[PDB]
Amino acid sequence: TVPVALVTGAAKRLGRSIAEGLHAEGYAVCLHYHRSAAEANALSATLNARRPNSAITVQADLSNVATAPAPVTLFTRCAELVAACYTHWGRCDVLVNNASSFYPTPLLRAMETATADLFGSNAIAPYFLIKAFAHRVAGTPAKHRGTNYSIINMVDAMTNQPLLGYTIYTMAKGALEGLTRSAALELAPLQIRVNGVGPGLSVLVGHRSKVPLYQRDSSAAEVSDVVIFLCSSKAKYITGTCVKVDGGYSLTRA
Amino acid sequence: TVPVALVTGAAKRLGRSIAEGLHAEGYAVCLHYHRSAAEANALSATLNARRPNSAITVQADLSNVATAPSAPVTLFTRCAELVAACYTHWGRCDVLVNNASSFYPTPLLRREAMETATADLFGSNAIAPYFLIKAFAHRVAGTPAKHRGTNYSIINMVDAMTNQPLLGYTIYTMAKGALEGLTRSAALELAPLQIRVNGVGPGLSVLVGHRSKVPLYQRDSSAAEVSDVVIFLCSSKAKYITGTCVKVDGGYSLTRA
Amino acid sequence: TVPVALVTGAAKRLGRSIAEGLHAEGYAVCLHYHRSAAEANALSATLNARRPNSAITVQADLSNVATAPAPVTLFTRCAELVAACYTHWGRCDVLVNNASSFYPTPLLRDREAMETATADLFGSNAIAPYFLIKAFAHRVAGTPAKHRGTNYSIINMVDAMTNQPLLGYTIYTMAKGALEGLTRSAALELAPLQIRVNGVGPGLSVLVDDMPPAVWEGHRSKVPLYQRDSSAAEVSDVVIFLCSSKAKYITGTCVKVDGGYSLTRA
Amino acid sequence: TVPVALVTGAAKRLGRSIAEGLHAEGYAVCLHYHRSAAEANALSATLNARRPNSAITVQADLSNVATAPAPVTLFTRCAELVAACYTHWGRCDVLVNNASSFYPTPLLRREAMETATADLFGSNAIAPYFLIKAFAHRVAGTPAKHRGTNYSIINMVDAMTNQPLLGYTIYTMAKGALEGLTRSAALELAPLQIRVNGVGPGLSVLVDDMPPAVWEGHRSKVPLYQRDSSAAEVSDVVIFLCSSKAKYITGTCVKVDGGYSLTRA
Ligand SMILES: NC(=O)C1=CN([C@@H]2O[C@H](COP(=O)(O)OP(=O)(O)OC[C@H]3O[C@@H](n4cnc5c(N)ncnc54)[C@H](OP(=O)(O)O)[C@@H]3O)[C@@H](O)[C@H]2O)C=CC1
Ligand SMILES: NC(=O)C1=CN([C@@H]2O[C@H](COP(=O)(O)OP(=O)(O)OC[C@H]3O[C@@H](n4cnc5c(N)ncnc54)[C@H](OP(=O)(O)O)[C@@H]3O)[C@@H](O)[C@H]2O)C=CC1
Ligand SMILES: NC(=O)C1=CN([C@@H]2O[C@H](COP(=O)(O)OP(=O)(O)OC[C@H]3O[C@@H](n4cnc5c(N)ncnc54)[C@H](OP(=O)(O)O)[C@@H]3O)[C@@H](O)[C@H]2O)C=CC1
Ligand SMILES: NC(=O)C1=CN([C@@H]2O[C@H](COP(=O)(O)OP(=O)(O)OC[C@H]3O[C@@H](n4cnc5c(N)ncnc54)[C@H](OP(=O)(O)O)[C@@H]3O)[C@@H](O)[C@H]2O)C=CC1
Ligand SMILES: O=C1C[C@H](c2ccc(O)c(O)c2)Oc2ccc(O)cc21
Ligand SMILES: O=C1C[C@H](c2ccc(O)c(O)c2)Oc2ccc(O)cc21
Ligand SMILES: O=C1C[C@H](c2ccc(O)c(O)c2)Oc2ccc(O)cc21
Ligand SMILES: O=C1C[C@H](c2ccc(O)c(O)c2)Oc2ccc(O)cc21
Repeated sequence: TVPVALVTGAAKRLGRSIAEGLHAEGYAVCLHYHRSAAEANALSATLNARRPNSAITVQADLSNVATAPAPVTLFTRCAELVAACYTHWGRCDVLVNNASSFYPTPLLRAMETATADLFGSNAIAPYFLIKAFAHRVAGTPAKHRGTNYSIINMVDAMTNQPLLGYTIYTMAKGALEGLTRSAALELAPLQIRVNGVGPGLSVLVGHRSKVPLYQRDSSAAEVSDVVIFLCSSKAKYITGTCVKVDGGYSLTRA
Repeated sequence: TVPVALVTGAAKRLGRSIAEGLHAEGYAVCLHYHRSAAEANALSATLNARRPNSAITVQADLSNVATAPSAPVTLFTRCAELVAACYTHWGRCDVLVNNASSFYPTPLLRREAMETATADLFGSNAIAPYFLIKAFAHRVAGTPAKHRGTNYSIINMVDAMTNQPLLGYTIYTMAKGALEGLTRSAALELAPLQIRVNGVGPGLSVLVGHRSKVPLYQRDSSAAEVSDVVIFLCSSKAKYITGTCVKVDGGYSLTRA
Repeated sequence: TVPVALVTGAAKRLGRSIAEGLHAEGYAVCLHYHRSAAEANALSATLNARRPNSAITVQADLSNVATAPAPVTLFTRCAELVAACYTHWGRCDVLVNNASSFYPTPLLRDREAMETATADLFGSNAIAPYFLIKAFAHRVAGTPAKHRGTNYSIINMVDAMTNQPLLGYTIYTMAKGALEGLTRSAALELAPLQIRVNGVGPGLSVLVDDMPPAVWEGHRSKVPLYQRDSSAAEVSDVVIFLCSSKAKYITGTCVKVDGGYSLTRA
Repeated sequence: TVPVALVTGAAKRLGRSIAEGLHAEGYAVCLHYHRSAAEANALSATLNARRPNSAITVQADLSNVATAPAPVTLFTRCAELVAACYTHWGRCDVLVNNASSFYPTPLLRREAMETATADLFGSNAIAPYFLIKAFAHRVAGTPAKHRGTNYSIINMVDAMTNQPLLGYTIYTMAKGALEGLTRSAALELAPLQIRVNGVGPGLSVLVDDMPPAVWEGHRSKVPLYQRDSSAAEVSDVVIFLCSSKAKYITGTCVKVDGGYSLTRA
């Protein structure tokens, strides 16, 4: 029988690679997107042409704001993301919190949008998603649960060496790290594993020559393959961990 | 000549110990409070009686919500206003201690309650500290270099034990994680203005069971056992220290179940 | 043509499981052992049965002491372990530093004990891996570039729980700390040769039941995920993954395999 | 009556400043040295002039080798360093493991080999272990009514060893070991109220023997102050962790690095 993965920010780049890698392992994939509707749908078309009934796409803004229909809260929109898996395939085995906004929030020379957007997508939405994922599992009768529940948070290998001017983003990745550890401890009784993967420089649009390994940013596969392994039954003893995929970049000093 | 400290959640417990310790070094202290008006004002009375015009108190809800006034007033404005209060009253703000921290369960395993918890926990512990630091920094940057103080220090109160999370406290644990990130990012970016940014993480302090589990002394800390560390990190002897965290937990993070 | 793995302490438990997992991927394996000669030979028969000439065994004390021949240093014993791979199969692609001694060295209450403990605990957990990495790297550097393999990888078996020290095990915990510094230092310095160096740190894995059963049950019950120790495979599969081409951007890291044990507090 | 501090590598640089700082708080100081006899002796002269019988000097090689006789072990040499405090003043309250060897051991290219491992691992990790063990033994053997009331051990570790200096593998491993000792000793020695902490400099009193451009180069990399630290900028932190105000702190490391560890290449 066929497991289901929910992948946020799945339309392009690492999220796409993650969805493709999970698809190749036999997963049906729910492809979340925000603005990249055409890329999400083209992705879904490729994958459904490969195996019918193996991809859907769902839209949501994961910023921490109310949207239009009572206003719709982020919590609700997160619970509905997970509900789309259960509605279409009756299960949700893997969650990958990949979607992320990333832009400067300088301390030294509006703010309310940056805060909602950078914290929502990077931290608050992952928490609501993990909470909805777990409620669904706890509400499944023990005999009917899957046997390999796995949540991956995409964190950042370099946030201990902060990028100058990216405070809110760096704070939100730090919160997402605390989510990995607290969610791994609390959800262990349900056998839901929760882990982090931290890219260094991946698929850049010249820090890249500073990467000790190969002196380049990584490909998308070089990160997504790690995510796929941590979701595999071979990784069943791994929880509350964080795997850097950074080519040694976090080893460098100015 | 007299430096000024702003201490959030200053009315009781570690915040009061911190404001007392800074006061003892000669600081004037702005005592921020939320609901503890009576406790804050009693503290300010004591300090003012000891040294006239050495304490004020200022009220603010550091939850990430709008509050009642034109338009409603955002967290950002209330945070700027706290820093402004020190500049208004005393012409300076040398030290900021981000101590205010709302703490209660947010279980993942079983909502008006969760919008509230998110705003309150993610606010007091992480978002308000960010806007406070930004307002602190704006001020210094806007002060002519010749008139700047010589010892700017920001202290974030974090948690020695959040790498070993307390079961059921996810949002609070996330918010302390964000606050650790703020310490390292602000330390790097504010270094050109010589503004130092460090963390102090208590383990168990002034508990109101696990106390027996602390390797050193088998008890929680007193308030001064934490606040003395804060005061050291704000002293000129600590001027090469930035971007770092000091645990004050009597070895509790060393323990495994 | 067939890649080669050296696995120290490979006779039993996790080192055996590592050697088997690498053999299953198609590596030829040099199984190092110290006193478990019968177990190493047994395992070597099994692998050589699945696939002829794909396992050998080599004996070495990896304690930081000179042995009987002029006297033989630890360094020389480590260079010879790596040489054995090259002599027999013309290459060494993978090194797994797994061999480890582990016993109490209390700070609080014969100096023979104290002496030999330091040499044995540091040698096997830290100094031999240093020399082994040095020898592995000198060989790769000494290979004409055209003839180099395309996936060199060193795994160092660390401990997920050494930041929460086991009471009474100071020297062991210090040695594991040196071994984490070796991972980071060797990763940085060997990056130009495309040699990845990563850590795997098992928490409670194949716990020997050699005390009252309440103590074995009590230990296991503390692990958040499954309330048990791991199987050997649950660790060795991570080792295998990190040596595979799909891990080729991963270096200088440490993967904990601990069921969330390091998330706990007393 | 007067508390006693044992400082290793006390003769120059940070160890000298730690010794002076502790002395300035009223400590008697046992000044350990290996080659810098003239410096150690001058320091003891200064401290003894300031306060009679407040300093002594003791010489020991802290490399993990046996020395000139039956050979003397690094273990015995460390117990005797502790015993000198007890023989002269009857106590030892503070131990600062400051002595340190630091030089390349490249992975990529005879008695230079074996001597490097012994010297780098000895000074930075194994001698700190035997010193802590001796220090602990002496406290456990003291009747509780005669115990000091503020025992503190400080290990000098390195803020930057997680971003390893290229070519310095043995050194970086030795400091990793010493961080392990901080955490395991703090756990084990907590029942005797002996606190065990680390202080990690980044770039402190950077030595002058390179071209000025290269010296200014290194310094300019530190976010805070674009300079290396003074010796007192590190030693003040050491002294604060030894003070009774720090009595709830154990098993922790304090970085004194001007934010150098927050950088990336
Ligand atoms: N690539 C790199 O070098 C690094 C990546 N990372 C982390 O790895 C993960 C993936 O990286 P990468 O593939 O580069 O990610 P991208 O920066 O390409 O962003 C991923 C997706 O996030 C979605 N997203 C952004 N904001 C929101 C929002 N408010 N609501 C909903 N979705 C949103 C976007 O979806 P849409 O396009 O549909 O609008 C976007 O495609 C991220 O979590 C990132 O933080 C960390 C360090 C370095
Ligand atoms: N005590 C301990 O053992 C531990 C403490 N810590 C940290 O140390 C610091 C001090 O601890 P402790 O003294 O026990 O702190 P408290 O738990 O007593 O909290 C301090 C003050 O924070 C203020 N506060 C709470 N919510 C808000 C809000 N929404 N807006 C404004 N202010 C608010 C309250 O002010 P008022 O009373 O005026 O409403 C409260 O008095 C905190 O940052 C805490 O997280 C970390 C781990 C353990
Ligand atoms: N199992 C666990 O719970 C944990 C394991 N680890 C680490 O994982 C690795 C594997 O664990 P595990 O399988 O339990 O290991 P073991 O304790 O079973 O020991 C591994 C092997 O190391 C070899 N060894 C010991 N001392 C020496 C020496 N002086 N010279 C050469 N070889 C030596 C022994 O070989 P021989 O039998 O041939 O003498 C032994 O079989 C080790 O590095 C360990 O420290 C870390 C934390 C927990
Ligand atoms: N300065 C810096 O920027 C940094 C310093 N540190 C750490 O801080 C501490 C103090 O630093 P610093 O003042 O620079 O230290 P030094 O490099 O100046 O060394 C201090 C003393 O160690 C002694 N020593 C060296 N080898 C041996 C040995 N085999 N046995 C006995 N003693 C020995 C020497 O004593 P003698 O002269 O008497 O021979 C030397 O003066 C050290 O632990 C260092 O590792 C860490 C990172 C950066
Ligand atoms: O593509 C990037 C590079 C960008 C980056 C660029 C340069 C760096 O040195 C560095 O650490 C990170 O990091 C990201 C963080 C979030 C995200 O969604 C995308 C990226
Ligand atoms: O008083 C406490 C104890 C409480 C606590 C209690 C028990 C623990 O094991 C632990 O880690 C933490 O932590 C706090 C966190 C924030 C705060 O504002 C107050 C406290
Ligand atoms: O087999 C074990 C379990 C043992 C162990 C692991 C975790 C514990 O809490 C504990 O009490 C004991 O740790 C080891 C360390 C090194 C080693 O080579 C083997 C082991
Ligand atoms: O003097 C130094 C500076 C030196 C140093 C520190 C930071 C650097 O970037 C660098 O290149 C060199 O580190 C040391 C380590 C041990 C020691 O005993 C002394 C020193």
